[PDB]
Amino acid sequence: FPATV
Amino acid sequence: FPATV
Amino acid sequence: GAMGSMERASLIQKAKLAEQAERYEDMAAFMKGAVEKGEELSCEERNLLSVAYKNVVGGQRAAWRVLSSIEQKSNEEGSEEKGPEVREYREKVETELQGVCDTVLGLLDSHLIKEAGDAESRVFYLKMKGDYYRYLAEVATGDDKKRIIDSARSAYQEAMDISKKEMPPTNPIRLGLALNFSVFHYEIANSPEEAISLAKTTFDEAMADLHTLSEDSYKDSTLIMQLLRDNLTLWT
Amino acid sequence: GAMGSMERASLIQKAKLAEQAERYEDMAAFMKGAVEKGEELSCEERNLLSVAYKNVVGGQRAAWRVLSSIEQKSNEEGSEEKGPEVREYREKVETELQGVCDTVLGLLDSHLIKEAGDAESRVFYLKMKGDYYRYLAEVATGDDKKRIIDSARSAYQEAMDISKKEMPPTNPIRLGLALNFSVFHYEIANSPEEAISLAKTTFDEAMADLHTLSEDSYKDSTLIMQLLRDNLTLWT
Ligand SMILES: *CC(=O)NCC1CCN(C(=O)C(C)(C)Oc2ccc(Cl)cc2)CC1
Ligand SMILES: *CC(=O)NCC1CCN(C(=O)C(C)(C)Oc2ccc(Cl)cc2)CC1
Ligand SMILES: [Mg+2]
Ligand SMILES: [Mg+2]
Ligand SMILES: [Mg+2]
Ligand SMILES: [Mg+2]
Ligand SMILES: [Mg+2]
Ligand SMILES: [Mg+2]
Repeated sequence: FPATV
Repeated sequence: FPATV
Repeated sequence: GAMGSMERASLIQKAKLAEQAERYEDMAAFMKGAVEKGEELSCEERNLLSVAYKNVVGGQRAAWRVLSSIEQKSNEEGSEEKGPEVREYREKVETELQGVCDTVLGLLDSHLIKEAGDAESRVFYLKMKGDYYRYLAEVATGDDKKRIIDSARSAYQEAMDISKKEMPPTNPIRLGLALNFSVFHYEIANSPEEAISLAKTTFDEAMADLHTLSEDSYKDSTLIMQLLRDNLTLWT
Repeated sequence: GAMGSMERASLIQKAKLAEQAERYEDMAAFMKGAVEKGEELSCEERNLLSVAYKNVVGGQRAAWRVLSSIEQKSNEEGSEEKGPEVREYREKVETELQGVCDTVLGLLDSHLIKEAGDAESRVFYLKMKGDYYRYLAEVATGDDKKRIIDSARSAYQEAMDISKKEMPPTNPIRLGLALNFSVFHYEIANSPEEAISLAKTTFDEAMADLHTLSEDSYKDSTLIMQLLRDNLTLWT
């Protein structure tokens, strides 16, 4: 899964 | 803290 | 609201304690109570709100993915019929997740966004609106899936437009917004080229403005820039 | 009970799914529903029950300790008065913890223990009874603290007596019971010598019986023996 903030 | 199961 | 009798300051204090204790459900409930007092939130308070719900929904999303994977396998050829239980339990978790998303969207609509005039607050809330519609999109399979996706897109786009006009390219809210909208493109909108373009342009424009920053601001910006790079590495 | 309309088998199935998803509150609720069907639990089912509540209460205990530490610091000389919020929130978490303990004790009393005739089931449940009174003891500060402690001791002692008569010294339930009763002595009963004696004797008697075991049984026993050794190392 890609990074989110 | 000591181990418990 | 069960928090209606507690002081705003006490709710904030307890949200901070709950964070220290990793009691994110409690933290979220306290912050919901604080919002419902009706006063605008400071920067610190906005962060408490976002941290709390991010942790709550993050756990729900992880569980939903476990359960959806099991369900998927159950529907492969040669899988033994095990009855309705996997679907029912995935539905339960899904409904609770949607409920959390609706609660957050409700707070933003009543009335956080409309009272947020400064760019930093308005962009922060609109990013959240995009994020929680994105989480709704992740589990959407029906007639409204398109409209949910468009709701996410529209919120992100308004945030982007304001952030480009009003904030420097190294601003951590602007960076984190771009990071997440890029993921929206890749994972939700089936637009990997758009995702990659966005992450690259955002990274490069931030790089060029790093020279203007203090050591502390530099740390904050470069941390998010590394997340953009991590995604780009994943996608290329 | 909200689980009253769900099949026993469906509750068990869902407890297993909840475990896979790390949804321990759900897992515990499903297992509570299963117990309340009124049938005895198999070994696998007893383990689902114990895993679920151990995880739930384990999280509550960790949070309670964070909050109690903060509260302790607030009551040191030179600490600024911050109002009732830390005490109130520690109380909230404490009450929820006590509630979970009371729920588990309730299940054991109605009617798991009285229907458990085989040594392995009766010892398993009595160990749980000791453990959940121990958790109550950890937060007890009042008039009943002695009686809570004695309740834990009495349950552990009955379990010990049965386990010594009826199970081999390498039996993992017997080992885990001894491990926990040893911790009860050290941490609750202010009896570190008793704790150390118990852990040592249990370890040595298990060592001597390892030769009788299959490779698989050997793995299970030696794992718990290592926990006894770890405690002894901590305490000496
Ligand atoms: C009120 C305010 O300015 N909040 C934003 C800050 C930005 C930096 N924060 C972070 O934790 C990191 C992960 C470095 O970056 C973020 C987090 C959250 C968002 Cl929305 C953007 C960037 C603390 C909150
Ligand atoms: C029904 C039954 O026999 N349950 C007990 C087993 C013993 C081994 N288990 C374990 O996970 C380890 C940690 C190795 O040891 C334990 C766990 C729990 C207890 Cl109460 C004692 C020992 C699986 C359950
Ligand atoms: Mg007031
Ligand atoms: Mg649904
Ligand atoms: Mg562009
Ligand atoms: Mg039936
Ligand atoms: Mg109390
Ligand atoms: Mg002895």
